[PDB]
Amino acid sequence: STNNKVTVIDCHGHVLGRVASVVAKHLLLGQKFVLVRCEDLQVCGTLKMRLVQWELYQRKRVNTNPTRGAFHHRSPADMVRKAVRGMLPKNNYRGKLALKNLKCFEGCPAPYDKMKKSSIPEAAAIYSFNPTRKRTLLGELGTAVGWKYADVVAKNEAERKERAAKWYAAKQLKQKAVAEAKEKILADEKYKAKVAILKKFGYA
Amino acid sequence: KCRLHVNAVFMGFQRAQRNQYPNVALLQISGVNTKEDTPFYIGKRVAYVYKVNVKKGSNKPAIRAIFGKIVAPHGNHGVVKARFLHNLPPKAMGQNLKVFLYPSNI
Amino acid sequence: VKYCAKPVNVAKAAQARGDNLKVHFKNTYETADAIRGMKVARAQEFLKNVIIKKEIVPFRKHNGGVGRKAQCKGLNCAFGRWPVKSAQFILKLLKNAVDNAKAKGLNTALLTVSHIAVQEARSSRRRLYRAHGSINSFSSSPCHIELILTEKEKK
Amino acid sequence: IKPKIVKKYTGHFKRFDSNRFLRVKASWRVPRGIDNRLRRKFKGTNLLPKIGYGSAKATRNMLPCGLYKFPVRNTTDLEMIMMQNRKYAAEISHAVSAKKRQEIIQRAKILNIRVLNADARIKK
Amino acid sequence: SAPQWFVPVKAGDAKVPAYYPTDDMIQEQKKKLRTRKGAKITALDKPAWNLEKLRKSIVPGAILIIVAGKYAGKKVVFLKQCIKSGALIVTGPFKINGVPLMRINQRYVIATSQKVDVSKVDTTGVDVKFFKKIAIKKAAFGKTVEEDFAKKQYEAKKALIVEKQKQVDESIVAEIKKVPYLKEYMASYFTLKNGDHPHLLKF
RNA sequence: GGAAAACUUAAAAGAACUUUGGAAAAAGAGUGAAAAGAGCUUGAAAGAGUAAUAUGUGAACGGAUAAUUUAUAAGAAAAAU
RNA sequence: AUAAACAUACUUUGAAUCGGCCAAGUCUGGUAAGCAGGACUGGCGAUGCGGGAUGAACCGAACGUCGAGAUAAAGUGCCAAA
RNA sequence: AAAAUGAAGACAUUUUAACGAGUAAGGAAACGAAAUGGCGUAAGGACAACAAAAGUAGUAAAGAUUUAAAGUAAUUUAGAU
Repeated sequence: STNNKVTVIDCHGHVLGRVASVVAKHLLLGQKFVLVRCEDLQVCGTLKMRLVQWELYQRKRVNTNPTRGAFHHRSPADMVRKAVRGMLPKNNYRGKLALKNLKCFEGCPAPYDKMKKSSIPEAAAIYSFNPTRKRTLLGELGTAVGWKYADVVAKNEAERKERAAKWYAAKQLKQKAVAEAKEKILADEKYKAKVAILKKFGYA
Repeated sequence: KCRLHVNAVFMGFQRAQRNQYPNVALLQISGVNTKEDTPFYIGKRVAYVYKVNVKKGSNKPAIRAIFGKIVAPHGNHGVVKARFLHNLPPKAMGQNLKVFLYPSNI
Repeated sequence: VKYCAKPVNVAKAAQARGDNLKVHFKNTYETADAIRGMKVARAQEFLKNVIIKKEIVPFRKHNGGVGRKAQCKGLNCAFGRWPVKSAQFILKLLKNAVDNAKAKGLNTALLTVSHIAVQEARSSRRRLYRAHGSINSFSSSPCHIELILTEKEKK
Repeated sequence: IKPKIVKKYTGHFKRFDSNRFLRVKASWRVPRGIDNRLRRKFKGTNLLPKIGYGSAKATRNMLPCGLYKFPVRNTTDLEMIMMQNRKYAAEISHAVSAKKRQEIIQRAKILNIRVLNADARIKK
Repeated sequence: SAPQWFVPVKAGDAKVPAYYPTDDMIQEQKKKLRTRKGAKITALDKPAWNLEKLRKSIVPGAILIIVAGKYAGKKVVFLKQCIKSGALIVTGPFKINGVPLMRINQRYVIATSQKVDVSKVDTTGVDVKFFKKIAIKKAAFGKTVEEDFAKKQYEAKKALIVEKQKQVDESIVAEIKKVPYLKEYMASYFTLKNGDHPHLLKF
């Protein structure tokens, strides 16, 4: 068949490199990925160490023309695209097509905010990290290097949390009534024949 | 009408670091996560069904297929080897194939 | 010198040619490319504007050092010129072919320049006296031109 | 009956650098240079004619129809293969006129011999 | 006598050598191509040597799922095995599934655990003669052209015997309706939903 | 001291009159078996022009493997008893 | 003890060659050298193939044209098969 | 390499077994079980429709452009113009 649905990865509480490696392999396998909240990814090392690595990264630049040189993107959604692009084939149609099916956003935009989010267990920071090891959110590092839109995102996420709070509360009310209504159908005597079948296989 | 197959991903050909042997193709069957689940699929049918935008002046079908069989497992992650009548086009890498339920042994 | 192509219907076509014309090939090759496919009436108007420098001839292939002009917008070419001598020579061949069509009995208002091809010709040599007692070649670039006019009809 | 004629290499062994220079023709010549990329059998460029490429002895020089070619110049030259019409196929030479071709084409029908130039020099 | 390689043919008055006989004494022989003998016809009771061995799961009265061919996903009842072809004679009762009496090779079926059994199914006919009788053959090569309408009339003629022999359905249909939900099971297609991995699926 | 340059056709029958053009020429017309049309037997490659087809981000070309399109291409006999 | 009959012993005529280079559980002169010069063996030259990203010499292993398998050096987060 | 067969088949016989990298360099011709096997250019002497009109050719040679076929290859063969 054809994979038209989009796998949505919640990049909250994940490792930057280990998310990219799993995403890069599955991009070559034809899947379509959209990684939301690519600014909440974590990297090893304190903020001071991350800045030293960044300042070394900023050094690489074409001497005769810095406009031809390496472009040092500072947005975390571009710090993940760079990480993913490194793990994909270079200079062939296979690599370009695989990268064409990837997106990061700094939050959850309009179409992807109501989609089923997935997770990559290999890339979870709670499994691959000593808890005492100090990390750094990609959003926090982005602000320190010149990413201006860090506080715009914090405003949008705050309004997304509060809008999902009322939707969840209303849904929990309906689901409780539906659950209790079903218990009345299960206890009903007209549905006794069907209930015995469910009890036989443990569904009830 | 009904789903009678398991979608499989044409990962690539059986290769080495700097070589490639397009006689054997590697597939990833959806749901097989270890080499101990592959023995069921050894010998089943596999088809690469694709669509060609034919013209109104041609009797060539708009839907074609290349058929093959799964012959052996490949590593401890449930990747298989499949031999087809005609080697799959590398333009079809990352596409979905069909793993049928026949020839059945049940 | 034969013709590159023959007309489909010889009864509804007119021909004209010139051999060893003393006009630059590269200039006349680019001019002929511009008037290819247009009606005879439109072509004679286009070639007259080129003479008085009111419409451009885009120099598409031979554009080494050819300066840019303001009339070359929309032709996918940034370079063009106004070759007068090549435009005049084609104007005399287009007139000759039209008179051939009238004698045949075709409607001049329907003819289009279906086929027009320019080919290289034999050059003539001259001396250019360089420094340190040298002599060089000062060679012409003549050309042959063939023209065929056919009536336009629906298919 | 017809055996399965198997060819080990259906391409052509082109000369080295024949694609780059028009003075070097495509007829094969083994490179004798001291630093030649091909005669050293590098990766990518290691395609040379060798005796191992030869086809099976049973089906060598056999036309796809399953018969061996046999050139004939006149009707008499057909009588040399009339006993072996299941093995040989006639072949009218390129210089045989159209008049002599009709006699060869007609006679081979009498003797039941397959002619491969049956559609040559046919009139308008 | 003539040599083995000499097959004289007629000459249309064209020039012939001295040794070639004149056509008045030349008699043409029709070209012969076929050389193999067709299969011999044996007793209706005795089975062919080329008889496949059925799997132990496939026993008469079982319910099978057809995973390939025209009736892919349909469920049928296995009556008996055709001894002359090794194919299974299954009826997916036409009053329920719409699958008629047909022969399907044993490799395109899955033998489910669910069983309907049913003896006394009245299989007096339903053999090599019957299937060959109702098969729709082509219009050959020399038998005129007869496009389009030839295939339609074959179905109309074979319809009366095809429908008549479906009398086998009388008893299995009655037994199918006895078990609760069994009618719905056969009347529906078999589909692989989400989470049914075939290496884990057991029937 | 010291070159280069052979070939129309069987026969010049080497167009001959009309229109366009200052003229050279062109288009008809005509000769001839055939323009082979005098830069004349045939007429290659390098270099161009026209037509048809196809492709495209800092070289191009080659090879193995398939897919698409096009082309080539295999038959008139015939079962059991 | 083991191996050896397409074994063994050769005879005649003749080609090319005697600028070499590398490695090291080696040595000499030198502070040292990708330096200069030697003993033993193996290689490169004359040599492709798999690995070390790339490399005349390193490691595995030397090549008629192909199919199927078990391997060697070495590897199994992605580029990259595991 | 060894066995078997051997006036003529034919594919330079049949079978079995081992082997096949390579610069400089060598392996002239002939040699029936052949002491390497072949392709091409030009000229000379023969042979080429076996029954007294005996290779092809104005019913289109050589040459040129291409399309296909045979050969591992050098190259050969045929169609169309």
